[PDB]
Amino acid sequence: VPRQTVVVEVGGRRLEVSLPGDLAI
Amino acid sequence: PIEEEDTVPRQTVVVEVGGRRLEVSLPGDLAIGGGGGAAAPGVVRKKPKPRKRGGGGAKAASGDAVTAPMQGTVVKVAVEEGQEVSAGDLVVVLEAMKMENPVTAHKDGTITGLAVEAGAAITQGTVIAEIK
Amino acid sequence: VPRQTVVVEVGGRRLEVSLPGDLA
Amino acid sequence: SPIQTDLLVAVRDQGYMFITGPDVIKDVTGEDVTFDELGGADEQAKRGNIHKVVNSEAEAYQYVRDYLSFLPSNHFDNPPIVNPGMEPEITPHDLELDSIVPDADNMAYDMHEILLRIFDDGDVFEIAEQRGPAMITAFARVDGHPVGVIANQPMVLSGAIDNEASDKAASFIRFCDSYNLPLVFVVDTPGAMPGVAEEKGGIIKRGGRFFNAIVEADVPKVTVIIRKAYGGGYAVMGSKQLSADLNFAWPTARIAVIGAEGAAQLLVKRFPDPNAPEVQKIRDDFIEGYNLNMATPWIAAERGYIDAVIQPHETRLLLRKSLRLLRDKQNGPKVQRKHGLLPL
Amino acid sequence: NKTTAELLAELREKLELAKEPGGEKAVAKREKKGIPSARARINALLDPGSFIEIGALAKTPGDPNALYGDGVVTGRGTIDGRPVGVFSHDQTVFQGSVGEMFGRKVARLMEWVAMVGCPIIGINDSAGARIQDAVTSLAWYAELGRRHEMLRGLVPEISLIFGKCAGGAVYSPIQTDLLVAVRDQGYMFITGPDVIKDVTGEDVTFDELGGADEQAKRGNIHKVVNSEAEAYQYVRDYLSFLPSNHFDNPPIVNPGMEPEITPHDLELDSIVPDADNMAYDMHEILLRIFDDGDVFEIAEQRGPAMITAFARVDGHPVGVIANQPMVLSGAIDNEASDKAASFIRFCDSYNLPLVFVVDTPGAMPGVAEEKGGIIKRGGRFFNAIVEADVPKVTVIIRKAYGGGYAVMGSKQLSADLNFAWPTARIAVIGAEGAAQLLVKRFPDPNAPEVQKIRDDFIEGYNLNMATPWIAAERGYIDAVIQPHETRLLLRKSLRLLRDKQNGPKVQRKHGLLPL
Amino acid sequence: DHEAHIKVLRGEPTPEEMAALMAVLASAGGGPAEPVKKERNMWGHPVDKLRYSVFSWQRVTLLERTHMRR
Amino acid sequence: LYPVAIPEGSIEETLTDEDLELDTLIPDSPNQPYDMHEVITRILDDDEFLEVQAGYAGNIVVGFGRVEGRPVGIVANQPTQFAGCLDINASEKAARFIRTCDCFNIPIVLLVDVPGFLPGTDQEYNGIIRRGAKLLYAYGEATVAKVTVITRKSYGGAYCVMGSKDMGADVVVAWPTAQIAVMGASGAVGFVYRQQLKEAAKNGEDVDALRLELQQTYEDTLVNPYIAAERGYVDAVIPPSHTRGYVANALRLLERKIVQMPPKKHGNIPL
Amino acid sequence: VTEPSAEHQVDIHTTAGKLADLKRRTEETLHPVGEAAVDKVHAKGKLTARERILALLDEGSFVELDALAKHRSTNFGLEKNRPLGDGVITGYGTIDGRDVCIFSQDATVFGGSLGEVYGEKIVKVQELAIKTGRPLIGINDGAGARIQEGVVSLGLYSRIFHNNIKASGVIPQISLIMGAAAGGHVYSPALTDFVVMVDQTSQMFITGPDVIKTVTGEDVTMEELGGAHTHMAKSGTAHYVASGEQDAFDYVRDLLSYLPPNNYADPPLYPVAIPEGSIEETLTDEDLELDTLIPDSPNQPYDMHEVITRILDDDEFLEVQAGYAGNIVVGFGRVEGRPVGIVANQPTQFAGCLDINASEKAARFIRTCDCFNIPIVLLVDVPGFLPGTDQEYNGIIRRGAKLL
Ligand SMILES: CCC(=O)SCCNC(=O)CCNC(=O)[C@H](O)C(C)(C)COP(=O)(O)OP(=O)(O)OC[C@H]1O[C@@H](n2cnc3c(N)ncnc32)[C@H](O)[C@@H]1OP(=O)(O)O
Ligand SMILES: *C(=O)CCCC[C@@H]1SC[C@@H]2NC(=O)N[C@@H]21
Ligand SMILES: *C(=O)CCCC[C@@H]1SC[C@@H]2NC(=O)N[C@@H]21
Repeated sequence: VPRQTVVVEVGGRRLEVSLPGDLAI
Repeated sequence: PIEEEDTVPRQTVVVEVGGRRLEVSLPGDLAIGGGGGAAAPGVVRKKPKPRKRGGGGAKAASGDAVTAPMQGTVVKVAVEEGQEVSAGDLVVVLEAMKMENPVTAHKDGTITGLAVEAGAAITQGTVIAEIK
Repeated sequence: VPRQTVVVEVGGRRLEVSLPGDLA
Repeated sequence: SPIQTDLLVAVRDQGYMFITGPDVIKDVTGEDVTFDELGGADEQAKRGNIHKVVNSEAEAYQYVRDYLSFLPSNHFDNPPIVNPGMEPEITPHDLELDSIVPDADNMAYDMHEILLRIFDDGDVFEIAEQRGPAMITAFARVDGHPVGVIANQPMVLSGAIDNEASDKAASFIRFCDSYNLPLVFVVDTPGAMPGVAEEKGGIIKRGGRFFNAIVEADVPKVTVIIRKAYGGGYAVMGSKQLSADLNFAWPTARIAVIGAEGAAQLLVKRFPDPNAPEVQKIRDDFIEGYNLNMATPWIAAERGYIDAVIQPHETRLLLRKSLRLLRDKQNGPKVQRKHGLLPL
Repeated sequence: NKTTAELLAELREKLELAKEPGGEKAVAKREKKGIPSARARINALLDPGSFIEIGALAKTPGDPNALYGDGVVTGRGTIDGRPVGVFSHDQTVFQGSVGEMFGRKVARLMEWVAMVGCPIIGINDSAGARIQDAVTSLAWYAELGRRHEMLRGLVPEISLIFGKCAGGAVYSPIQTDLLVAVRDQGYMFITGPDVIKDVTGEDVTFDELGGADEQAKRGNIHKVVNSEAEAYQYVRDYLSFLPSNHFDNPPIVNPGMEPEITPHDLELDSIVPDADNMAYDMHEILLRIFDDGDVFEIAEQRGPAMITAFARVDGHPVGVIANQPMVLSGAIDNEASDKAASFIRFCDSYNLPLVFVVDTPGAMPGVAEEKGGIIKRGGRFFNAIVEADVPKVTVIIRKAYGGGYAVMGSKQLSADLNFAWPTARIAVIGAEGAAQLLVKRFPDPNAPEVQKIRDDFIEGYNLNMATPWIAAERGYIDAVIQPHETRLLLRKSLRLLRDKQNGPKVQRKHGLLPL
Repeated sequence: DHEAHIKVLRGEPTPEEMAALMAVLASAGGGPAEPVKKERNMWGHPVDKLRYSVFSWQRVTLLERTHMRR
Repeated sequence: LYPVAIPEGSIEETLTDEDLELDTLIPDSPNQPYDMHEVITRILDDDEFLEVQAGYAGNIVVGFGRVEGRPVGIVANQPTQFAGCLDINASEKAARFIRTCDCFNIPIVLLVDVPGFLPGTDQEYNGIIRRGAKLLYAYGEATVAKVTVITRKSYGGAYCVMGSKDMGADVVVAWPTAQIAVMGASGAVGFVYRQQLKEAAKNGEDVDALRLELQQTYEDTLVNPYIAAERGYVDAVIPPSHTRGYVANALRLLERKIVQMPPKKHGNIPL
Repeated sequence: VTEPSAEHQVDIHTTAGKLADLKRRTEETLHPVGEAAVDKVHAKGKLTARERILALLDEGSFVELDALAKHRSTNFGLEKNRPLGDGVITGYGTIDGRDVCIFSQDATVFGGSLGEVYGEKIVKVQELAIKTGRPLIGINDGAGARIQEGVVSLGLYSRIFHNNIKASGVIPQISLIMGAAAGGHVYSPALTDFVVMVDQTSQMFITGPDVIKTVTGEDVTMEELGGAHTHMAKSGTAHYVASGEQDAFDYVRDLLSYLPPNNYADPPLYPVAIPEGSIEETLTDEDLELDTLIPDSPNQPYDMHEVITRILDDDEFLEVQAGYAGNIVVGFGRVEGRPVGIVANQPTQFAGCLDINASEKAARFIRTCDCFNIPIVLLVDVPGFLPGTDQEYNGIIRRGAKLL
């Protein structure tokens, strides 16, 4: 399954958190 | 699994955070933040018991049998049926991985029903003799 | 709700992480 | 009142049981007896009146806690589920079972080597250990769900089912049925113990009670045969003909009416010249053929008396699968009535 | 193709053949041993001409040498006009060993009996393993053993031991409710003396290792007769007290005789001996407190200190558990306890009211009893008496001491109505036991001081403690009655208790016995 | 201290990446956080709709068992 | 239930002349039909028989009667129509009759002379499978007393449908003329001896004679009540005159069968 | 003496030797009649009975029973050929995490015909399924009874049919047809709840075309007589006609997803988000289209699938008997995760009029849903019953009362 991506900003930077599409948690 | 936490199932996932490749292990009951659904109506976690028989204090609880502690070959038999032996006396010597292991009497008494002879392959738990 | 503390192991070292308890 | 309860735990050298004391016995029958000989904890445990003997009251309490940890609170409730989902794949401990049965028949071995490996962990909680030591009745867990294990103990008296073993198994099976514990049979036995004392002690009626209990139980029943299953032993240790649900055998299994030796003497009582040389060779060849062709798992496998002949290391996960299939078993057509009758 | 008449004639000759499957060779051996055929036994048991045979033409599949019937005759008929299923071993076919069709026929008969709700009688003389297919014999031993559970507590099961039952053959009879054996002809044992000698070296004969009387004394056999005709008559008498199944009513025989006090009733006022230490025959009371002398005893030999029997009150069957002072002072021993427990459970299953006749000092003291398991057997007897749902009436004759009192239909153990004759003695222990407990405190048996003290204590104890009066005052018994009232009082009491409903009880899988 | 923790088996993230990862994971987590006890309501249960023979053992093992399980 | 004075003695001792007529009822030639009403009226009391749906699917006869005063439902194959073959209409007719009798506690007696199902593309297209399973379902579901009397033929799936022992028949008896087999001798030979018939074809032997010889052997060995009797599928092979006695005894004993199915809201009979 | 590796077998008198023997026998059960037969099946383009089971069930979940069974007949020289398993593979497993009991018939063993041990194995799994309250899946390919065995085959068929009747309405029963099912193999599928046939490679018929030709004179092929299309369009016996074996497995998995394991357990509910607000407030664009769906003139048809898809979740609708009696549409769907059974009139076929076939189709679908506690939604646009003398003569009254 295509990976899911999330855009986050911590302080003065922009990060992308990529996770497996079927992350069950 | 040795400790209580080792019993919890885990799933390992690959996470990229700012390019970095991280290899994150997640428990099956992670209550991170508001996440819940942990356990079940009657699920209890406890330290598992080792797959071993008790300990020395009950070396043979009314047990006359002498059992091979490991698989191997009986390379020597140091007793004969009807022989009296004392605790710590050598009973047999088993060769495993080309190393000798002595199996000794755990209690005082007469060797009865000796079941093995030199050169016989022996499996773990096999009854070598009964001390009565 | 109060904050919550998670413990994370990063290469064997323990690391605390405090988060808002309202994340969901 | 105590004898009506399900579990009696006595403290050694502190607990005794008897209807009549030694002084009154001396007055009436003149015979002389001590407290230990009459109703000592160990003596009562051997006789089967006491389920457990401990050295201290703290140990008794801990034994009680452990005993309850496998059980529900009543006939209707569910038991605790402990550590579900451990070791979901074959492990080296499972693989050790592939070479745990001695090569030479008639070589005794300890059944705990198998019991400690075919369940969730080493938490095999034995009950009534001193009674009929040829039989092990215990609690274990399969994927966290408690189960009652009835196993033969080849280490003691060849694993033959004697009077005390029969009664112990019968009572344990009825208790497990009452509290909805699935039953697991681990079979290595030549059957009933032959002898005049066994005959006079009620072997027939006790075997009948064991038959009755096994058939009466409504809980799931799974059998695993380790080596010998001869005659009455085969029948009572969860045979498919006595309403067992799933039956498995290790390739070391031997299913037959009687052992090769016994059949050999049954043959030799014809032309009975034990002093002749030829009869010895005839016996040896007969035994070889019997153990190659008759006392094996293959006849039962091909007739369907056993569901499958499995590799030993599959036992743990196979039990998990079988008991999961049998969670919601509903026993077949049964006529509700006051109660059943058992031989007593 | 053959004509219809030819087919019918062929069938007739085939059936005439199947009536003697083993042929002249085996018939000659059977007639030399001088034992009747299986069909002869069935026809002697059943009503004339009522037998309908099922599976007379069954054979082993794919076996060129199989013989019709496969070693068993199974069918149905009537005993005294009431339905019954019957099977009988035939030793002329494969020595009567258990084959596939043997087992299938018997299993189908058991299923038929469970379906119709009728008793089943099995005439056993040989059911050994089939040397050709011993594994099949094992499998079918197990199959029949399974099917007994359907019948346990549902319909009466009777076994007639007319031969040597050995090996796996014993597993089916032991499940049945009644076992009647012919004396020097029926045996029962797991292993034979030759095998016993081979394995353990002991020397033992058949009589020692499972003769009719030996097994009766051990409790595995309920009745020993001298002939098969006597066995059949015992079966008919036994069935005359019982319903066809768990649900139906039993026959009512001669209701309403002698509705007023009779000289036989008045003989009871003086039947108990004046002295306490004297024994007497409890049958002198059992033959007067019921409708007539039809007291049908079961397992006479097992525990001779206890009497288990059937009787009738106003034409209605009842079970009778009585103490026998004539034997071992009426003390309840291991065999007595188990006999009472088994009888109580059977009577409850078939809805027979229970009558307890109490004259007993209690459990028999002894190291032998302790080692034989007196505690669990007393526990089983407690459990059975309390589990029973049927009406319970107790009559105390002389002695009810300790556990004997508690277990012989005590009001505390759920008995419905309790009565005591004026000779009754209800106490924890007897006067002699209490006196010993008291005297052992003094230094020595210093006569005449010690003897005078013991005599005074015993006199006071028998006048004040071991009496019906404390129990009567506290309500432990419903009434102290003159002995001659017993028969009609039982009539009234059981007629009141006809439709007893027992509760509150929580329905569940089952109770648990001590085992 | 016997509880299962999150493990970063490989990699050495800095505090910023750790914070981002934990925030995202906490957001991903959800479901019943602290649910109330599930209310018992046996009204119209399927077991009650079945035809039972007057002498059926399922009247004990299925009907009574279902009604009494608690 | 009507009160009836049952004569005492055994079935043999209580045989009547009307019962003896059944001994010769069946024709000598298996290809020759007979009226099954002859059997029905000779086993029913006072020859009374209330037929249901007489003008429909004549290949099966269903109706009501009395045996010793007990009401009973007769389901019988009729050789005079389609050789007694089961078809869609017959299956549905008998199925609902059996279900009505089971609803109202009326035991059923089946009289079996059935060579199979009626071949036909029309049957297949109209649903002989789905609609013939209705009879199977009704019979298997019935818990009233169930008796089967096989007169001549019970072949194949028709055998399974018409009161087979394993489908729950309480009593099964077969007349000496019964013929219980997987199929007819001709098809059986043409299949089990394909090898030898093709060898004969190779060598030029008279296949049209070898086939008849083998068919005769097969008929003499297997087309009879005795193989089922050996397997226990037939409780007893009886003279035809014994039929009423056996039926009466079975119905008297099977008033209240202690039998049950698994609990359910209802069944899922094919429609 | 020493032996080359090819000939050596571990000493059978040892535990390792006995394990080796079990391995040899297990390997033999994979190709009970030789690898040539497996190759023939694959060349014909079909899956083996084992491959079918392994493809239907979850990976690694299959536990096989009676794998080493052999037949014990001696008639007509059968004893010379005793393949392992006797022609049927039986056991239990999981489908989407839920336990099921399964059997699959092997057409390479005596043509897949039923013998004594064959039937005994099937009876064993049927009893297990009834006892455990779990669905039973049967895969049917076989030439009726094994003729050499005799009436014992009929006895086993009777036992199997009786078990199907006992399980009717107690546990779901699904029958896949993946070959020529002849003789007695047709009746068990007819008694099971659902039937799935493969389009061109599966047939069902009681009597074969040869007998039909001999008796009636009609010429017909197996496909015409009992093909999947014949039993879908004409006899109304098949519930689904798959394009292939994988497609049939997919349909069976979807069917199981809507049904409970038994008649007293709770159904397989899905978690869904329920929008909060009134029904007026929570309207969607897809919902608004229903306001214009219906034509102005009453003579004009419309497709009822438009309503069905717009009211079911995710527009997913598993139709049943799609190619049969098109004037009524029956199938399974979910409403807020709850499985439901749809019964709807179809205006585009016969104006939506009820008739015999529609009545029977809808009636049995409703009775299945009720047996397994699945609520039903009826979409009604019906002008009456289809007029015609054929309807009356074929029993529109009697057979239409079934739906009622
Ligand atoms: C209830 C009573 C009944 O059902 S009577 C049984 C019905 N009789 C049938 O054979 C059904 C129709 N049979 C056939 O004509 C074909 O076998 C069908 C089913 C169409 C399959 O054809 P096809 O795939 O070409 O196979 P085939 O016949 O060429 O060869 C199949 C192999 O198996 C055998 N076989 C087949 N059916 C049976 C049977 N019922 N009993 C015993 N053996 C059977 C065939 O003889 C052949 O064996 P072989 O491989 O030639 O050694
Ligand atoms: C002759 O041997 C074959 C033709 C007759 C076959 C008959 S027709 C009616 C029955 N139904 C069937 O399938 N076979 C029987
Ligand atoms: C119009 O009303 C008369 C002809 C059409 C009648 C239609 S046909 C289908 C419906 N069924 C019925 O009886 N009338 C309706």
